[PDB]
Amino acid sequence: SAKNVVLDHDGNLDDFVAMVLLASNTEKVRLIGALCTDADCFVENGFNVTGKIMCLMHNNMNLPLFPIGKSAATAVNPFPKEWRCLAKNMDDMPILNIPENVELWDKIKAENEKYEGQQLLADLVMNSEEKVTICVTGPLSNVAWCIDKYGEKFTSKVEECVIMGGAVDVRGNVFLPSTDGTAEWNIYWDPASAKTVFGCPGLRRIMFSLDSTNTVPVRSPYVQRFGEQTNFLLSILVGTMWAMYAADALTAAYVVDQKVANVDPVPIDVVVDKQPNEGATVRTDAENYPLTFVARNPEAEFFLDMLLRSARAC
Amino acid sequence: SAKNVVLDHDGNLDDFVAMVLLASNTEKVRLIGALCTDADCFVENGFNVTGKIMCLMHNNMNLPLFPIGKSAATAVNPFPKEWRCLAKNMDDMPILNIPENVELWDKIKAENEKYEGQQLLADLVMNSEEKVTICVTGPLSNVAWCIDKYGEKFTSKVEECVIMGGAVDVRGNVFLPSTDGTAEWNIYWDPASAKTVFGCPGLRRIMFSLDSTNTVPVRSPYVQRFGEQTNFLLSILVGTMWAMYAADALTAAYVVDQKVANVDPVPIDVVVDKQPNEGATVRTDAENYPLTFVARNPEAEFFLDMLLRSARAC
Ligand SMILES: Nc1nccc2c1ncn2[C@@H]1O[C@H](CO)[C@@H](O)[C@H]1O
Ligand SMILES: [Ca+2]
Ligand SMILES: [Ca+2]
Repeated sequence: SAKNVVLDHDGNLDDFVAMVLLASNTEKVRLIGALCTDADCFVENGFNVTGKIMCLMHNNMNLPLFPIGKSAATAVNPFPKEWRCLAKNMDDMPILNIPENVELWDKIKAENEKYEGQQLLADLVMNSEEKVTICVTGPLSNVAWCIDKYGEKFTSKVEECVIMGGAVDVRGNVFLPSTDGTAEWNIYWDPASAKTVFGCPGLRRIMFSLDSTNTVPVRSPYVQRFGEQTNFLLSILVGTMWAMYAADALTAAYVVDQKVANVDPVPIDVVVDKQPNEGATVRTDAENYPLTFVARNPEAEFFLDMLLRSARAC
Repeated sequence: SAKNVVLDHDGNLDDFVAMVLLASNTEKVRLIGALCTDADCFVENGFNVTGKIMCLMHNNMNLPLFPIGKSAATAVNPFPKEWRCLAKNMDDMPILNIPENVELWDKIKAENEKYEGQQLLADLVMNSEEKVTICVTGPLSNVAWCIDKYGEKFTSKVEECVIMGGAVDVRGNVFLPSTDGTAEWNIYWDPASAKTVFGCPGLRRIMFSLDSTNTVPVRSPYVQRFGEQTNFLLSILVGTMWAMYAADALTAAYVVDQKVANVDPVPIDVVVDKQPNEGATVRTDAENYPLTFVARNPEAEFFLDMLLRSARAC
């Protein structure tokens, strides 16, 4: 009885580890689509790696092909105009360039580049028979777009929106000359969109802010364990990426199984003014403000084992 | 018959690609040892990756084990601390952490740690029945040391030195506020040792400066071709290292087959004074100054095809 899931990411290492986690857990998750945003990665690269991972898996296990869209979303505050995306690097990974798999990608490529990510997310959620879980591991610009365009017609079709982003009771990670460091990148990239989502009633939001994601670090001894499963392509793929925080992986791990963490209802608002704390997710005492279920104290061992086992799907 | 060879590297990405070229070509090369310097890497990381690569190949293609030593050389001008981490990443790579290989490495790890790199190099060249070819892909600190300590007892046993470093008729790659950009990193790291090596009459030198290494770029299309050989452990290894220029690889290539490039005799001196051009390799007027054979116009295709084929050894 797998549930419909859509992955809304921005093509980074953990975004792809998160993709693998959703896709390899066929018993609990039916991945019906994915979209890429040109934030923490050049969309072109993020799009290609998404296709390459889907095909590698499609040809080795039970994984139906799904549509992949590039989002026309634009940044309000762009990521480090230096180093970020490793999507280009991954694009050259040998495990993702096996001829039979790239051949499939070349063949089904044209169909996908015809979609516009934002509209695709809307159509996958709204045309679905059963509800869909949106796993957002990049900015919230796309979920807000759908909300602003289709309102309740869109949200009522959402099972729940599992989000990686924010910093509630801990410091953020956006450290620029104009920021005080209380905000987190995914939110800071487009504060306005984040406000729309976090303030939209009728939408169940699971929030994986830095409060929870900072508790699951990437440690060498764990990563080395993938060397024990080199007979599985996914172990070579995941081990390699991590050899290079597991925020997005944790977020996707929850969609796979709730036991990853307990949630705590908190009224979340977003700072949109052009101040040092722009993009910070704060608490609001506004009367009956929609509550967001903030993830806390993640079962780290449960997650790490989930990932190790999942990398054995193929 | 194959020739004796020792690899003197500093554990960066192309140093390891070079090691794979040398070790895999058993018919031409008999790798009798390697040392790792704490230059463009943190020696301990480069140490282990060397052992992991050695053991992976030993258990999969009959590559005789050999001693690996840690050079005690210390920098004159340290490398950018942002580059020296590559070895760390490689140490966690799935393909280098297979159990049977790590078990072997862990058994022979202590003994190799007993060696001092420099002394090891001197002892391997001096105690060899046949002459030895030294492939230097990191600073020249170790060769300079052996020359100072044992003079001709050492250099007389050296078939030739194939070195990656310097910049003769082109600009260097060392750009700091206090430099003029004419020096290359391997020399800048330790100019004095470099001057000793280049000025030593009694030593045969093959120099792959930037003049030749800049003419052979390693592009994405090429790298992706290792995706056609994921059934070979080394193709996964090499293609992966790059996904994360190949000056060092060209140098090892020459050692495998000299058809890689033609050479030109040039009398090379090294600027050791703390000047804007410190570490620059310059032509000198000194009469009877020893000649160095500078690589010219390397054979691009030949090299690429050599590496692609060599990545199929196991
Ligand atoms: N980005 C970079 N620029 C210059 C040299 C670099 C480099 N990354 C690694 N190197 C090292 O420096 C030498 C070439 O200058 C090589 O031995 C190589 O291992
Ligand atoms: Ca992300
Ligand atoms: Ca090097």
